[PDB]
Amino acid sequence: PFLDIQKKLGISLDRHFMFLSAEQPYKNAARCHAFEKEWIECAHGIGGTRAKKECKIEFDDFEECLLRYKTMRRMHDIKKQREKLMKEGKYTPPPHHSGREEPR
Amino acid sequence: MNPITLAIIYFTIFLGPVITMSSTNLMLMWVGLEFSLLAIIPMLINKKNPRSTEAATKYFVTQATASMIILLAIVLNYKQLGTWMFQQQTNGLILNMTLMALSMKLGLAPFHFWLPEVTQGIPLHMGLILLTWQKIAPLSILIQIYPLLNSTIILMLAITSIFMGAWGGLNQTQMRKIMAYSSIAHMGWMLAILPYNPSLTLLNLMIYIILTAPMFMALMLNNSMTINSISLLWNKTPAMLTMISLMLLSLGGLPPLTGFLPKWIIITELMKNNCLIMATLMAMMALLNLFFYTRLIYSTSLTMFPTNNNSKMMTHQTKTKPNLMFSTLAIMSTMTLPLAPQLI
Amino acid sequence: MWFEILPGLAIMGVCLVIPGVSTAYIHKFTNGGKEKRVARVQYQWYLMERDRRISGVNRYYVSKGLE
Amino acid sequence: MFFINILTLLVPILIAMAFLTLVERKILGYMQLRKGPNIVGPYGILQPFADAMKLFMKEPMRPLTTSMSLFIIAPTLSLTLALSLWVPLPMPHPLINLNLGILFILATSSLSVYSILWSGWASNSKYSLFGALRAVAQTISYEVTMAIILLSVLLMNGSYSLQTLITTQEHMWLLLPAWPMAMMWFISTLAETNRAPFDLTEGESELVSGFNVEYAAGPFALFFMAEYTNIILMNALTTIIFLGPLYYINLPELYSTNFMMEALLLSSTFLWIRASYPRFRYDQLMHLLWKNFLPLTLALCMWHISLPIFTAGVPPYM
Amino acid sequence: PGIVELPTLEELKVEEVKVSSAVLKAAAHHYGAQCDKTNKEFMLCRWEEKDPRRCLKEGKLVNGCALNFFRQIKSHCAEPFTEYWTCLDYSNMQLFRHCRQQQAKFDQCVLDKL
Amino acid sequence: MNLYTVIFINILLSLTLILVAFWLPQMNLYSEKANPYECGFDPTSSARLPFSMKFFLVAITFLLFDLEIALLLPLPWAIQTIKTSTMMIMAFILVTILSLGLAYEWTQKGLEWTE
Amino acid sequence: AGRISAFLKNAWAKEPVLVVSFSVWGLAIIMPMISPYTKYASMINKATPYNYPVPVRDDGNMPDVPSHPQDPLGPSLDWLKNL
Amino acid sequence: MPSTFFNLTMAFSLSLLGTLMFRSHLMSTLLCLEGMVLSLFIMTSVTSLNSNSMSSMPIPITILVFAACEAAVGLALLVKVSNTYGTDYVQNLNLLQC
Amino acid sequence: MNNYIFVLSSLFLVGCLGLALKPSPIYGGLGLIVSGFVGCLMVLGFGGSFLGLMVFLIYLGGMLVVFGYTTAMATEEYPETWGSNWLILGFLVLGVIMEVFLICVLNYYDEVGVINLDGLGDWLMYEVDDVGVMLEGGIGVAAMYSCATWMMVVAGWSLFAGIFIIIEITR
Ligand SMILES: CCCCCCCCCCCCCCCCCC(=O)OC[C@H](COP(=O)(O)OCCN)OC(=O)CCCCCCCCCCCCCCCCC
Ligand SMILES: CCCCCCCCCCCCCCCCCC(=O)OC[C@H](COP(=O)(O)OCCN)OC(=O)CCCCCCCCCCCCCCCCC
Repeated sequence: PFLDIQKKLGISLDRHFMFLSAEQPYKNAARCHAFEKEWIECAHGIGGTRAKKECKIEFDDFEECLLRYKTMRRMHDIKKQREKLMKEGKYTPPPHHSGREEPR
Repeated sequence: MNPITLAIIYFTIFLGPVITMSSTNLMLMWVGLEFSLLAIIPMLINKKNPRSTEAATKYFVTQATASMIILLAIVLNYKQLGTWMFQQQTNGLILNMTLMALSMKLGLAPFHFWLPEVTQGIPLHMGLILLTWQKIAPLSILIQIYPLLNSTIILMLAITSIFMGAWGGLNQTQMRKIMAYSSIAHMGWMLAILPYNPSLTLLNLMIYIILTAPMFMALMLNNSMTINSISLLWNKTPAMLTMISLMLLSLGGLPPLTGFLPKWIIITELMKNNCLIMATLMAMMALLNLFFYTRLIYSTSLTMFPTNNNSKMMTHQTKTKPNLMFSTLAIMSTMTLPLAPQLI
Repeated sequence: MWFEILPGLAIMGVCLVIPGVSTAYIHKFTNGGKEKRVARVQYQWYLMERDRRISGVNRYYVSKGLE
Repeated sequence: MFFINILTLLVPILIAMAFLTLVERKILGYMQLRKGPNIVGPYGILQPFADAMKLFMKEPMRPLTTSMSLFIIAPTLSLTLALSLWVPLPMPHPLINLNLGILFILATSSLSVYSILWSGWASNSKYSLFGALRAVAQTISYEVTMAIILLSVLLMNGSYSLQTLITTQEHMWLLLPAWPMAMMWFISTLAETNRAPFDLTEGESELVSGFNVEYAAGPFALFFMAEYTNIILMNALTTIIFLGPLYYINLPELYSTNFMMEALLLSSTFLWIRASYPRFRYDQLMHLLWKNFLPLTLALCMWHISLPIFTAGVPPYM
Repeated sequence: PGIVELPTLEELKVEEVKVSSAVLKAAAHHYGAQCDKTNKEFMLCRWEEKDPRRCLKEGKLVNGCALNFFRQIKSHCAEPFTEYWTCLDYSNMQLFRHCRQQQAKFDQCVLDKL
Repeated sequence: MNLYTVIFINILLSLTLILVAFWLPQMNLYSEKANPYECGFDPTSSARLPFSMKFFLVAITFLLFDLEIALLLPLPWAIQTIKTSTMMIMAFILVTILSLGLAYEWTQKGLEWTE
Repeated sequence: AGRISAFLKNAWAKEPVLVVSFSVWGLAIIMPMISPYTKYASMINKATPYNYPVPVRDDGNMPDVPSHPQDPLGPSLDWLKNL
Repeated sequence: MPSTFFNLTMAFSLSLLGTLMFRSHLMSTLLCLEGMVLSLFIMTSVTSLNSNSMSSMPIPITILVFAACEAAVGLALLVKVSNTYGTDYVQNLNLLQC
Repeated sequence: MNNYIFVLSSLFLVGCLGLALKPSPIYGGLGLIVSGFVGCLMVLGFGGSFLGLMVFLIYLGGMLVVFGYTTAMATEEYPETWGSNWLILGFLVLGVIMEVFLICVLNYYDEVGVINLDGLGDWLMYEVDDVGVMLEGGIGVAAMYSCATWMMVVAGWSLFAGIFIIIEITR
């Protein structure tokens, strides 16, 4: 910040909930704690332009814990195949994917 | 106005930047633009005439849409890489629509058509707050995004603010519509050098604030919003002509005066970053930003326009000019060129 | 005299007991003699969707006797 | 088996409301020393059927200067809502339990306004524009208080679920902790539910049949079906939020049976009012309710915040 | 790029309790006293190792001590236990606040025996 | 889903009750009973002109407080925080500045029906 | 006094609403400061185990509560009972 | 979630497309400015509610305390546009360009 | 069921489309009480029941003023709203055909995944809480009083100053 009168006083006016993994209300978690943590403990003291090329594994993962996109095409390519495979057959769905199973 | 209302509105103005400054979240940093948006309107409208209302509506509707177009880019960024900051790898049109909106808060390329209309139809006090203090918090959005601005559109908004703030300032007799288009010209210098060492745009702001504030306060002294009214000043307070000749020939940057410093060392940062062909288009048009100051100091100083005899009473009644606010801000500018290394 | 009002009340008075006493007997019939078993939190829904999976698909039954 | 519960939830309130039209004409009568209906049935028990079956035969006025779309939707929107507010209303176990079962009331209580605004705005007439406007400054008056008089009670209860109060009142009525709230609640149950000593909106004597004058019989009943249906809610809540009847869960029909005994009084208490007091002139009601109740509200709103933390009385979030 | 390595359908086959919540809430406070060393070590793996497939065997003992907990109910003090949850499940939120008489009747039966 | 079973009904209970009101009265609509009322005369103006209210300032103070009411509503959960001393104070600070904001308007003639 | 204390007497006769409001305001913040039981609100509210208490692992240290719940060590609130 | 936000972003834009093309009313542009806010309430709540970012759940109200306080200052200027003209047409305020 | 929120979402886009055509402020206000209600559905379709109701409490008492002033400032002799011309009714029907066009365009380009009409309804909650308690919204909004008590002073001050900022505009 410009005119950073928060570090100068030390107090956390509002810099303690900027991101997801940040002191949830009682004890909850924000669905990507494991990844944002691994992203931001990586990008500390290396700041900025070198948090953008070497700490790319942690963002490429956190960009998929959060958006969760590649799991869709990996779960839409399934349907596209099965919907194509069946309808011309060659596939008999089991009991536990068309209903009847033994729940636990 | 009632002091219990004044202090509250002189204080929300003191919160807008200061919360846009002392806050990393782009939500605290958003509301700061609004405290500076609520508070201004009650004092735009102190006379409640058909000139104050039309400005406030033209100041509000023009500038709440911008607060939304900002706030979109946060939420579009609150989804992508979930947090409340433009981190490094945010998408472009999130920010090129952010910078879009700031340019409406400030008024640059075609987003300038509201500034003079609002800076016209307004008192001189509260002409000084827009062009100097409302301008600090939007830039505080915009220094924090130090890298990671599109170098292409950040720069067409500059040149378009050099042209449109210079071509337009020629026609305009009313000083308030001149100083509006001075703000727009000087912002192409604040705003073109934003990726390129923006310790120079924090400069051009603290210079520009030292130039206008004497001027708007030099017009409070007689409430002259016309060339023909600032002219008849050799009969009222001739002692002021010595500064305005320099306040304007500096605010249009000529070298021995400090207002050439920002226009100059900026170009160094432009030349030094291999944009040899852009800075010229600016500096060739910053000369046109002298023609309606050359012409203006003629009408003011270097040719006594024909005054009134009713003005003979004004040579009896002993005005009072401020202290520490004009003599400082007119010598702390126009005579500080040799201290440029201390500036930068 | 005023006692002619009681028909308007005691027929209105056999008209707002039904949505209270019918709301329970209709629950017990559907819920197996128990109450509706409301779920405000995500835990009480888990117990249902557990108990839904320890029986036939209706969840108002089986407990001990199994192992 | 759920439709058979709605069927036993809406029939026994449209058949009750009907006999509030009757009871609002006899109790008012005997105070006026005049017998009400006695003739169409034994003791007027069969008058609302005439009144009802009378109104669905007359020409629903489609006035020449109006908006026939919002014309028809307001009574559709009035009879819908005030009937649809009985859904979570917990006789011991409700049809639809809800965590925020009372914000459901507040919000849907507010949409009973737009049946009064869209109606009188659609219907081109001065005497209905007013009645629309007469609700605007009425909702503006009490709606600040139907929340805080309703919050500060639910502040020494926990969740907004109406079902919790049966356990909060397991040994005492909340009328005694908060009679100040219950006073202002009663009047705020009386501005909402525009039927009142201060009607101001269906003013027969100022704004003749305001928000309602261009409406003839067909659409007209859907407001009476909604207004006298809403009189019984905002007394049914007082029999839940302030007057807590007996739960004792092996005879749950004791709650519903004492729930009767008090709701009829609070539904028969409104009837003494209309026969006892005139209106507030529409500038007092907003000077009576921003000046006198609003500060007194914020005080007790503040007192019940410092009531549990002072002592220990923290409601649990079950 | 990588694959996910996880068990097979038989590597996680366990005798299910096949028991409902209401009866399970009833014997819970005794299930915290007994069958605690075998349940906390699961958690201590679960929070320390963040993976279902590295804290698998300890789970099988959570569903092995609970059986040995209910096996001691089925032989000793079963009838008064049936009288307890049979009223507790009548409620809509399974409150101990109501079935408080059958609670001591089951606790004295279990204070003496076991 | 269980509520949609309650509330689509009540639209139909209203919508089925309105179709049996327009198509079962035997109407005779011609010209002069459709035209607006004003108590037995032809209305002078057009019924849709500026009303020019007088409680204009109070409608805004409500417009600000409906936020403030909304800004109170999480108190039943806030007491279930572990601090209960900032919730104590900051609940006094919100209610107090309101009454200060309400008492200033109360004296400066805000809720007074300009006339 | 008289010139302040007897002004409250008409303000209690006429305007008998703001006196309650201005009193209950001044009587709300003041009572938690002079209570015996205000300490417990941040404690009765801190005892509730909404989330699961994660156990530590024994490493020859912390002579606290052993691996047994009904063991006299630890935060045994007998103050909530017998309040 | 990635079917509404394209549909809510596209609902923001139409309202941004609405509060730049006027139709002879200042009070329908202020009106179009609140549905603009509203799509940001919802496209902020969901992001703070599929991510379970309860720590950010204070934000969708703080956004909205400045949705009415901005409308309040917005509505109150119409009082001062009407009392000059009494008509509230945007074409009627053009005497600043002079 | 799977097509629940796409319907509530497209009925919102429409509630904000006619809102953008700028009819009279009444049928725009009606256009927002709907879309505000519809916003209470999808906010609630993804969990929290508090936040949805809030919009459906503010923008009822919000649009109750918008009904008041428009009758006094913003209203013609003839409203001329939707069924009154053809300039609006074209770009109210060609906006919706543009909708059914556009969303059906870029399911053919199922590579960016902006809408997946075949993979629809299966990605809405993302692994919430199943065994859990004390999780809903309103616990987060109540952080105004613990750990986020600057959202609280900064918004309260806005309403403290709005009450002064508003009357100086009227006076
Ligand atoms: C050094 C190298 C660096 C580069 C140097 C650059 C050049 C210096 C800048 C020059 C520009 C400023 C001078 C131009 C001012 C305009 C002319 C002017 O002010 O005088 C005209 C004015 C006539 O008004 P009149 O009513 O006739 O009264 C006359 C006597 N009272 O006469 C007046 O009344 C005005 C004065 C009345 C009050 C008395 C003050 C006398 C002026 C003192 C300033 C002298 C200049 C300062 C020294 C030079 C600085 C380097
Ligand atoms: C004539 C015009 C009529 C149009 C206007 C009609 C207005 C109807 C009344 C307005 C409703 C008020 C707002 C309701 C919000 C939902 C209330 C709520 O918060 O609880 C919903 C509940 C889940 O919440 P909760 O119980 O707290 O979660 C824990 C689990 N027990 O359980 C749920 O999740 C259910 C939530 C969805 C229920 C919404 C009901 C919508 C009804 C359809 C309206 C449109 C009409 C149909 C089209 C016909 C054409 C006009």
